Amino acid sequence: DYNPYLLYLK
Amino acid sequence: SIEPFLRTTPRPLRLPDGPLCHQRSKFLLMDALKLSIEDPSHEGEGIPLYDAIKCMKTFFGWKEPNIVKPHEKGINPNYLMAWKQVLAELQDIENEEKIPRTKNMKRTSQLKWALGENMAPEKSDEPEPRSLASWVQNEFNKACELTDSSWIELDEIEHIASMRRNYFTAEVSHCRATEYIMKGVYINTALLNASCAAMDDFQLIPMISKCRTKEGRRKTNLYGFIIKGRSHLRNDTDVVNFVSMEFSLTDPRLEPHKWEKYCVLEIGDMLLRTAIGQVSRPMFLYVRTNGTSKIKMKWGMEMRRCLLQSLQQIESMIEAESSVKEKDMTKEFFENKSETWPIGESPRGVEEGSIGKVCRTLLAKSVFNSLYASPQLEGFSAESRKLLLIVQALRDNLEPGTFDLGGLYEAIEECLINDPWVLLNASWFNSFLTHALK
Repeated sequence: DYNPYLLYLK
Repeated sequence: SIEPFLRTTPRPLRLPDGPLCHQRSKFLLMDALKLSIEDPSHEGEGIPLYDAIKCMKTFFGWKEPNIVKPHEKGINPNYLMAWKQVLAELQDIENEEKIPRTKNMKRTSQLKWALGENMAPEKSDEPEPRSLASWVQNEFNKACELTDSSWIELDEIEHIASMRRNYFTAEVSHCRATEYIMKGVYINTALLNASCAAMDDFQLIPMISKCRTKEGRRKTNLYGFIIKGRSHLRNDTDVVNFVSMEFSLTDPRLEPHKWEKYCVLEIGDMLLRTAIGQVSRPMFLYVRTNGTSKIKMKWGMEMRRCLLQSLQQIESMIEAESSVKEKDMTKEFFENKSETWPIGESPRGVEEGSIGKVCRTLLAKSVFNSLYASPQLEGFSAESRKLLLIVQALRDNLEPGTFDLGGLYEAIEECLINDPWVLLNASWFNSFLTHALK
């Protein structure tokens, strides 16, 4: 599943 | 620092319980089906109704239409009669030497019911809470994926910027979200122009897009038809009602909650390839009444903005890592494909992805913000940003002020009622939160 909020982890 | 047991750990957002949410897009997304023709060389844009008829003749399995999934809150024979009237009026168009640029339909009892009665010449709200259905994530995933076709056209014929736009464009030109932009631009252009030019008439509007095959050859696509209702649009908030009639191979019985607003007709037999070989499968027509406004149609005509706005977000990401390494990483990011980003998840945990997957995910998010635009989204976006900043600061061991966290959660959770897109964004935030403060 794509989840753009996960970019904030990097 | 205060004792660790006194430090406040942000809790998950609470999503409301209720019946599974239903599709509320202005047109079909993953479920659409295209009947397509290969454009003549140097064609341009044809007459929409002429292209529509040509596209329909590429399908060899038309049959007598029947209702197979009633609209619970509708007069289902009126939907079936509306479709038969569209076919009868296309036949009348076919019987004339000259195909017109626009078509006004007969205002029959079925269309008056679906669209409304005559009026003298002038001198979203659904309140109940709904639960998040799996189809929203599934739609988003499909939007992030690549198509066989290119949706962005080249132009008439600074190293960094040029190289960035070209790298980004190469990554999103075939992206399903880019199909949704061009589909949205075309249909909102046709509906707004008809809304302004033929205010009293029920106009038959083909739903059309254009793309280029892998072979660089031009295709015209037909998704179905819209019938425009009465459209005296004085202010930019005034509603034009329309009837949408959309081809699909999706069996509506799999996800009844998704299709609550629709009547589904079976209109044809499609020969399909499967591992075992050839099979006959039904072609469906998804029919619903819907509505839009001048301001929403203007936004739809502007959907190419999503490409600039998502490029902006990629540019910023290349800017930050170009500062640290003091060497602009543009080529290496798109070329190396060795650097990864946290872009997906499964029960197994976070999934790392190429810059291409990041380009397509951010485009898809911008495009879904436009397709499912709502006041609740604007509120959720503003308030959720404030919480994300607190979570980032906590993750970095910075001790941000938490005394007003209670009022922030109230303002976010106020936005979580029944919107499928806002509810997915809230679920996404929760997943990030579990990973952020592990």
